[PDB]
Amino acid sequence: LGYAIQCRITTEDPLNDFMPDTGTIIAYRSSGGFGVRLDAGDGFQGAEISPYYDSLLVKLSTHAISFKQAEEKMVRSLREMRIRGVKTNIP
Amino acid sequence: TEQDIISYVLYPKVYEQYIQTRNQYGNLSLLDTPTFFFGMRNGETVEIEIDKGKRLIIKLETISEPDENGNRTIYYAMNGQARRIYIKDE
Repeated sequence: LGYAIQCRITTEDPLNDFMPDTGTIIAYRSSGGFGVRLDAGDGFQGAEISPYYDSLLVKLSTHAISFKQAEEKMVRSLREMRIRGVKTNIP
Repeated sequence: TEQDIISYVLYPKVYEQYIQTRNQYGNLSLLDTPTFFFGMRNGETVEIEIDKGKRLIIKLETISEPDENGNRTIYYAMNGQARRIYIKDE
């Protein structure tokens, strides 16, 4: 029923061969929205990131009747995403 | 219970006051002694054992200045969750 898209937010910096960054998250604000799913892992308001696990801040997923409508749900939620303290693959 | 009953007969005021305190603050037995007598220090984290495999992870971040009511704001983090508690400064 319709289409669905997943992508994952990590502490990988695209400007540096996708190295997993280590540090404290000082600001975390996510999206939410109808047909948006945010499975959270390392990305929250407080505690820092250990270098010893596959980096996963938030798993993000969107869903609507058409691929284009689900894609425009995906960009919006990616644009609403705000993480400072570490680098992210969001751009 | 029966324990309640002779407890109150043995100790009227004292028992009543314990109930008053329990309603207000819950079961204090479980706090470690230093926390029971002194509370917590800024940036301190404390484990309270509740049951096997069950514990409270409380971190005290800071305490605010008394606002225009003498109410200070304590910024907490309980089990990975931002929390605010307002206390009358005596």
